[PDB]
Amino acid sequence: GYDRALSIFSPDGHIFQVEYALEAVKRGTCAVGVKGKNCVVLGCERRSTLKLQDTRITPSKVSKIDSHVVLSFSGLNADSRILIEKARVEAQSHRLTLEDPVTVEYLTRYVAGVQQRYTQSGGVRPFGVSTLIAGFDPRDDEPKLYQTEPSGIYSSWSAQTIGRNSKTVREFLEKNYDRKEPPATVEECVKLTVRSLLEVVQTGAKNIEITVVKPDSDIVALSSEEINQYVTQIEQEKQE
Amino acid sequence: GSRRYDSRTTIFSPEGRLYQVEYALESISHAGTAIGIMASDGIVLAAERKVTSTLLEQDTSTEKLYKLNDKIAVAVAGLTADAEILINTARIHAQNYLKTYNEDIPVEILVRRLSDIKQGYTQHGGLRPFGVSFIYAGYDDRYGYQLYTSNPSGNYTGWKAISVGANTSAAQTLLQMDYKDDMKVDDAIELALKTLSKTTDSSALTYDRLEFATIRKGANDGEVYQKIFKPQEIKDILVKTGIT
Amino acid sequence: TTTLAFRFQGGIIVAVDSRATAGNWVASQTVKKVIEINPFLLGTMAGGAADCQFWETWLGSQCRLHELREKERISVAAASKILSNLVYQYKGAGLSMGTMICGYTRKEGPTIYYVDSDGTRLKGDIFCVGSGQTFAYGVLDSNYKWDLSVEDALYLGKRSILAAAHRDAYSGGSVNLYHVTEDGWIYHGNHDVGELFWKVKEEEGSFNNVIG
Amino acid sequence: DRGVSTFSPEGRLFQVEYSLEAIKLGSTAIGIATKEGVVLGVEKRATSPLLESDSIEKIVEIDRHIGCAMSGLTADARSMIEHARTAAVTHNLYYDEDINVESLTQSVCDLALRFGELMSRPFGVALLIAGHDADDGYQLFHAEPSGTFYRYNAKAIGSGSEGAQAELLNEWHSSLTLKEAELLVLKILKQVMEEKLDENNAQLSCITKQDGFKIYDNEKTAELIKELKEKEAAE
Amino acid sequence: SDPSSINGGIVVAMTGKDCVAIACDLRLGSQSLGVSNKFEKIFHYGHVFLGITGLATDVTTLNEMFRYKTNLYKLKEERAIEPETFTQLVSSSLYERRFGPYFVGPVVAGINSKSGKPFIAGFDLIGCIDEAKDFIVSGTASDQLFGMCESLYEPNLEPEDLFETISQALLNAADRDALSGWGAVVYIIKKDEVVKRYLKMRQD
Amino acid sequence: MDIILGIRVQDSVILASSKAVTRGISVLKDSDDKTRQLSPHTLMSFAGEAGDTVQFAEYIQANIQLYSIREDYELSPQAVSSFVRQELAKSIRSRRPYQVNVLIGGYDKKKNKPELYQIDYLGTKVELPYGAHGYSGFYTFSLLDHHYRPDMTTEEGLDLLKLCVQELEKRMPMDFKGVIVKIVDKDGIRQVDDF
Amino acid sequence: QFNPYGDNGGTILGIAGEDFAVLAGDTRNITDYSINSRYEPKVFDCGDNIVMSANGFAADGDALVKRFKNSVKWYHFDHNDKKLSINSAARNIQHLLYGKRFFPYYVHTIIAGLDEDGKGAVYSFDPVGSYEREQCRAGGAAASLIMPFLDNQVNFKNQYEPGTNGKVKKPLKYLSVEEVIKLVRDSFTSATERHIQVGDGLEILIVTKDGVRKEFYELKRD
Amino acid sequence: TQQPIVTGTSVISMKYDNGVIIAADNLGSYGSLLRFNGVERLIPVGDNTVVGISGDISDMQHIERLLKDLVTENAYDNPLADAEEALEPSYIFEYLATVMYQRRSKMNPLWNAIIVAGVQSNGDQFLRYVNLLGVTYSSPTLATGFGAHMANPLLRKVVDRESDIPKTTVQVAEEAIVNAMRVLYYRDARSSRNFSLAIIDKNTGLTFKKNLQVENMKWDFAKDIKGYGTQKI
Amino acid sequence: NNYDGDTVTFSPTGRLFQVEYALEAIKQGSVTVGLRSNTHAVLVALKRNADELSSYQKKIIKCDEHMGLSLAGLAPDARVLSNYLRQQCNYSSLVFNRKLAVERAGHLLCDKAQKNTQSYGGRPYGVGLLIIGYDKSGAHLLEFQPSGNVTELYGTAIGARSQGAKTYLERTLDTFIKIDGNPDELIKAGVEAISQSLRDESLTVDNLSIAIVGKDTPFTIYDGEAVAKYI
Ligand SMILES: [Mg+2]
Ligand SMILES: [Mg+2]
Ligand SMILES: [Mg+2]
Repeated sequence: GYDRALSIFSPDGHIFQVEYALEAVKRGTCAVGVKGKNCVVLGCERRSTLKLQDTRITPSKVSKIDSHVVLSFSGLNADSRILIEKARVEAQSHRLTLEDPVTVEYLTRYVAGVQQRYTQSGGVRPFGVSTLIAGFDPRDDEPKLYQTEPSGIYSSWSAQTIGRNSKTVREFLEKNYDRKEPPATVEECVKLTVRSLLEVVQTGAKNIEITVVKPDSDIVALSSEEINQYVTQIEQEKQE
Repeated sequence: GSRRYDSRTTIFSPEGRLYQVEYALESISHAGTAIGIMASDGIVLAAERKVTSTLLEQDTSTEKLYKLNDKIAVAVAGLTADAEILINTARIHAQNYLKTYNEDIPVEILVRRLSDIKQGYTQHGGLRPFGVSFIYAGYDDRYGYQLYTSNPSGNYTGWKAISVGANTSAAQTLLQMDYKDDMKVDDAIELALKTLSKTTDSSALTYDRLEFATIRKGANDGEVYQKIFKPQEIKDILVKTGIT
Repeated sequence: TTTLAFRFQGGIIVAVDSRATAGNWVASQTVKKVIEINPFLLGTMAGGAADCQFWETWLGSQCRLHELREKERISVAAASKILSNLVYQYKGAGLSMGTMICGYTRKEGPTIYYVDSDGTRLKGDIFCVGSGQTFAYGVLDSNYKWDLSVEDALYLGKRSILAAAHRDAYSGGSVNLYHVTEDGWIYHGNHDVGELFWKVKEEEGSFNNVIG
Repeated sequence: DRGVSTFSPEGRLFQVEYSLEAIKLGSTAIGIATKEGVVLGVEKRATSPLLESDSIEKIVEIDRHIGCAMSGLTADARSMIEHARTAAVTHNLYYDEDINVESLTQSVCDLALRFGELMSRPFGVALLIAGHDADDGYQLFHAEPSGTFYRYNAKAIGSGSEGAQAELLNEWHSSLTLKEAELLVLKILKQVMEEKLDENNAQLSCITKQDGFKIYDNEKTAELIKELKEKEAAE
Repeated sequence: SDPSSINGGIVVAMTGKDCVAIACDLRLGSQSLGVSNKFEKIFHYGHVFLGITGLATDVTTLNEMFRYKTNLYKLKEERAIEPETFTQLVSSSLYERRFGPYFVGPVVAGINSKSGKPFIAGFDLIGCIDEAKDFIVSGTASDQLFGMCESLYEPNLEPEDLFETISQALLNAADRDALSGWGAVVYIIKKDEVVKRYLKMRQD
Repeated sequence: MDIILGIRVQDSVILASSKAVTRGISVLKDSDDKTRQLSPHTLMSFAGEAGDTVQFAEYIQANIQLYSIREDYELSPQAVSSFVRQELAKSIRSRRPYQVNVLIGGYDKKKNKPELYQIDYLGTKVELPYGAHGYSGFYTFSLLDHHYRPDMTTEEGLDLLKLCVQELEKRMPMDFKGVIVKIVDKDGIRQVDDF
Repeated sequence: QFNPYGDNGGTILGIAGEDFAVLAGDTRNITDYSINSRYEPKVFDCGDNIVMSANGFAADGDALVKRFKNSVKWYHFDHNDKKLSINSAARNIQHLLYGKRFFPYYVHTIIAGLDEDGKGAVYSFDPVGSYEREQCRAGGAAASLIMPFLDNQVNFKNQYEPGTNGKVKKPLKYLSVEEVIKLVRDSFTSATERHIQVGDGLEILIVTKDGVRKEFYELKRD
Repeated sequence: TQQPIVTGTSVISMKYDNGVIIAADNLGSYGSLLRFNGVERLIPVGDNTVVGISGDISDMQHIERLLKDLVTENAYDNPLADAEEALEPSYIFEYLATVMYQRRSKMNPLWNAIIVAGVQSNGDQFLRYVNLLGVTYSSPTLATGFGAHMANPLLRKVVDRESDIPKTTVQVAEEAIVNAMRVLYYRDARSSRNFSLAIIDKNTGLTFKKNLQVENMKWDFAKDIKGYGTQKI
Repeated sequence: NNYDGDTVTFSPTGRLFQVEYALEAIKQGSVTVGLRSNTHAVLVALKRNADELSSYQKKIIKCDEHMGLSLAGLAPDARVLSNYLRQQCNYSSLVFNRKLAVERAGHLLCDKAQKNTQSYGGRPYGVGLLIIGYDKSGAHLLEFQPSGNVTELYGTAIGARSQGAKTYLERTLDTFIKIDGNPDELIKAGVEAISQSLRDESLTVDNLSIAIVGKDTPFTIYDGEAVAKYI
């Protein structure tokens, strides 16, 4: 079997294949996660270079791992499917053996472990993918939001963004997100997430996707018109 | 030892691109143009054979359009031999699903499976990727008529109308201009042929340089029919649409 | 052998006998048939002595690894299922095991799982396993209530083993008692059946068939 | 290119030496061993204020009597911790006892040189392993990706290590109390950290015979930081 | 205990003038217990028909297997499989499980689309082909069917006459077998039309 | 395990399964639920060898739940029954076969029809208006053959089921400690708590 | 058909004192009605103040002891010459035995020594690894002849104080090493009279804080 | 698992003051057929060890080849192969005993009973037994098969315990062995008159005696024995 | 240069550079001495610390009751090779009831190290070993190089500045070989030998490591206050 060590150290102590995997994430469409007091919202960018697209059947950017946890990503689309599949299998395996669904932290730790493994295994390259994993632990009302990256490090975030121009939207979130008082309602959280994407997106038409996750497996994706109403209200307040 | 001669087919560039995937896509850009158009009452698949000869036996020839099952077909752009490897795998996958669940495989599930196979060749094994892009035309009872494409990266996307192979930039602009959502199969047939006629590198578009196929619910009542067009039938539709 | 375990208001009572036989030959009267998996979990020994000892000690190692990795006490459900899934892999090879995995957690409350070498895993309120199980069930069924005090429940478990020890030839020696609370199990001593029988006879007025 | 297991002309393994450079870029971790216990402390170093700092887990329990702090590519440490936990528990299963701190450290270090063309590269993380056993008492070990481990009275790893080690050279003596060691770790962390030290961007822990391995609450550490500030202002 | 007589059932096939016929009972049982009266044992892949008697799980499994294989055949060959070729595929497929066989008694029936020649064949559980001119029998009442077919059959029967002969062969054989009956179906097969007839019979 | 019954009426499927668990000499439990929900509109009851029954049922449940998440779509009862049959047909030629018999009751939301499938441990599948496993059919089928109509209401189906259980309680030597009854219709799965 | 097992007879006895422990065994090795050896040592010093005997099928017994001695050696190598405690040795032997759960060592194993508080300790194993700490334990051929005697004379079972008539038990007073050896000798002398496989010689290994001492006594050779 | 086909009967042995003696007859039986009459079942290893084998002859010939290969292997890169690092009886035995127990543990035994007789470097007598089960034991006298039942009782009258060994000369020991071989010839139906005897002495070394015969037999009393009870003639 | 990328490549003058680079790791290692008489064999090793807070890296490893070694170079490689020796010593005892000859132990180490010098993918061992032992032919001292070369000697030294101790032993050859039945005097000679390799630093109580094996002496290691007698 093909055993070649592709991920190796360089004289300055860097693993370039892992660092170049991050450059693939930088190229990917922007993704953002914001947690309120009783919800988490995942926002995603859709590049409008592709029209004549069939939006019914085209792979959506946010994926359910279980009924209570969701995963979005920035980077190589094909790579992300492999992580999503593995995560979904592990979620069902956890329910089968422990008789309890995965915690958000556990699911994150698993996906991050798979990513790490691909940075020191022979014959494989790292995943060119960073993920945002969000949801609520079983029988718990505290919102959860985690991030992973190609190296395999992971951590919890009050709010976070990944992908292209993520430096700009992180700048926005760092000045607009207050920890002492997070977005108290679904409306406030969605509004802040749409606002953060409008710093980068271009047109507020079919370029913004929003998914709201609430406790007790209550997950819904907002439609074009519902998002368009947020886009309208934001700019009308801005004209002042 | 052997390391000396390893090209390392599954590595990132400094910019975060997969060298071999990008170069395979360059190969595919020289292949004959294939077009897919989705209508309300069916799907059209049209494709251009590459600079043929008068001595080529056309009626027994197949390089572009392949049947995966009774409900799903593909148009090929790239290395034909590479495509046939993947096609046979997809045919087996469809039958595995049918044996397991006693239902015809949904179109996306088949497309995802083939795309995942392509993905694997970019991440592990140290082998070159498949130099193939597919257009999938298919029907199932969940989403109805569906058009997809997949490329050597293993990424796939859904489309109302799409082109692969040569002159896709020019072809996609022409499709984007004349396509409408309430369009019918007969109109889509005309659009596909008109687009190929304008984008072709050949002097004129003739029956011997084309492969054509439709997927219609124009099958008596509540069922779907695949029609791979014969050479004479391509000749007739060229006269009907006013190209020859 | 006679082992029992039952759920009640104040947690779980576990009671076992102490005898081990090789045919008619009494090899031991001092066998520990309650396995202390960890400070919060107990398991009972019936069927194969080695099979129960080995795999329930192993179970404790797996439960310890779980709480290191997850930073949280393992559920009785998850602990019992690790053992049942393990023995199910060995099914047909000749393992002999009939055990009650007993614990008390926040999310579950007091919980008992009957786990068995042919793959069975049953949640329940009252379980009795061994050659003297039928004798113990009689005393249990006719005297059991949810609202038993800890004192009365401990006696009921002790008295039920005594009933089995008396009638069943392969049960006896001594009685070991345990009380499982949310904060852990508590050992309630070793009680010689010889001395216990006469004490219970006099104080209770039972066993009038026996001269003392 | 060149072998992954290649020797340099100086007699050093290229990949091992390069992994040591990755560890120099890592956040600081400090350990101090005393007769009353061993203290472990780390710099958290959050990349952004929106990152919830309590999810940064750079101090980890291996068993009740053994703790561990890390520095470098911290993702690489997860499989090392897993192995260590498994080794500790397995030995207890086989021998009905606690495992010696040295024997645990040796088991972790056996993984280090299992790379070639087994894993594709060395680990890019260094570990401070602290613990207690009956035979050798309170101990602190430094486990490297070379497979070598040294026992230390006190040790610092990461980006501020050589400055911190020079400070530990002067401050450590054989009569240090646990409280004195706690303040000393906090003092030296504060010295080498970029950002200002508080309870949210630094973490303390210890291992004692009585109570075992404990990660300190942010409230507990905050009081020790306030105690440190006052005693430095006292002269 | 004997896998070939747990579920019960029968299949019979006959040739005629420019036609073939294949028929089966509809019973599925668990030994003495009758479970289903709608268990059809005849399947078709294009114009080739396959009857299968024996262990019912294997009957279902083999139908799914030959559907799988004939679908792939068609995609690659760009034509429907013929009875002679399909017969060889059944034989091959059965013999590959020589030392762990499917407990079945398959029967092939069809007309070659090019030559127009009527074709029937039978197999044992490991693939030995029996290519008879006249008739093929299979199942728990195979002895009874041999007796009926051997006396009732004559060559070159017209489609509507052949229907009566095969129907009477099946029915009377099934009525002398505890594990067969509970309904019956007869296929009459010509070069470009196939008729399927359900028979009325005693339900004990 | 012992008695599992099934009946498909006009607009629902009803599954009835015994509550007793016996380990040789003693009845260990009298409230055991011998069923698993595979999807919101599909229920599977089971009976066979100890351990293997629950192991198989939960394994199937996990696989169908995995499919549901991957595709964001509920498989039809027919599709689920075919998947289950293949697993049992695979199992019968294994080193150690699953000795498990099942009934699959589902409501097809596409066709708006209830469906009942009977599958034994060999992988023998049949679609039926009413079915059973083991000796249960020997006592109950003569009553079902007489009274069953395809246009029965759910309430009539339950009454016919009560008559079947009464005959079982009269003529069967074993005490199976009554039955848990569950209904599968367009609105999902619910348990009849008084029977 | 080939039978991989055999029976070499023999009887062994382990008794735990207050600050000592003894492990005794007869020296006769047999098959069927023949004597193989009148002196074939059966109790072994395994190092770290632990004595061991694996009675039954002698080939399996020798294999197990040999593997345990090897385990002690490697415990020293792997854990900085740490002394293997009697409880740790016991758990280790469980794993050696259960490792052959489905093709067992056909032996009854007993080990003796001192625990970590200096008190006398004996552990007893079944063929597949189930074990327990015990005060008094006989194994092998004449175990049924010896144990009832020990119940009576060591634990004072069924013995009450004169004058009380069953009301007050005889108190469990501690026995010396000299007193225990007397009971061991009388146990084996009695077993020799009534069991054909017991005889020839008796070898006793005594364990104290000072180390491991041996004593040998002749038994009847018929 | 197998069955023995061509077999060899008793091997007998004992210790004496300065060394050990071992003996075995030259027969290879095929059930009740006395098929092969020139089989050597004592196999010397160097000048200090003799391995006596009974049971299956094909397995004996295999063991014979293992011991031959052992000597070759010991000589490799060993300048002291004929001195301090020569093969000892104890080394040869432990090797065989390992093999026998390993083979029984794979359920494919070498169907033999073996006695290893020799003298160690320090002059100590070595005598130990191993069989198809891997069972081992030592004693002042050792014997296999019929020898265990008939030879041991006779040899134990000369050396009953350890303290009798220094009191037993080589002449007395050989005499006892030779008498035992006669008794076995009288009473074992699978024995022969022809046998081999080997003495390993710490002073005089290895003496290997071939083509020995049982002599001084008593048969004359048979002429007076008539019928089975009442027959006078 | 162009021929040092892997162990599978000879240079134009027939040299194996990866092996030579592995040999260089030994020269960087701390000094250790070995010497023997007819009755005893001694190892003396200068242990190296990382700093003043650190412990002194152990240099001597026991392989059996009658055999053991001292190391200089990559310590994990010594652990691998000493583990292999432990196993081979153990196999000899279990299977043949025989203590493994020191010469045969040297042959086994040579062959294990050789396989890593002729195959692609692997690397040579980066450690040198001094093996002492007492077997049936008396006291022995071996020197192992990771090239595969094993040599039997009266005395030697390996590591940094080992040439000083090696010259001293070459002078003292006739004296220390005659030190029979006097373990203390043989260690004294070894301590005096290793002193010829010291610069700036001297032999302290936690610096020095000594091991001995002999006629009626199992392989035992002395550290701490047990070597203060010889300082
Ligand atoms: Mg009939
Ligand atoms: Mg009937
Ligand atoms: Mg006797």
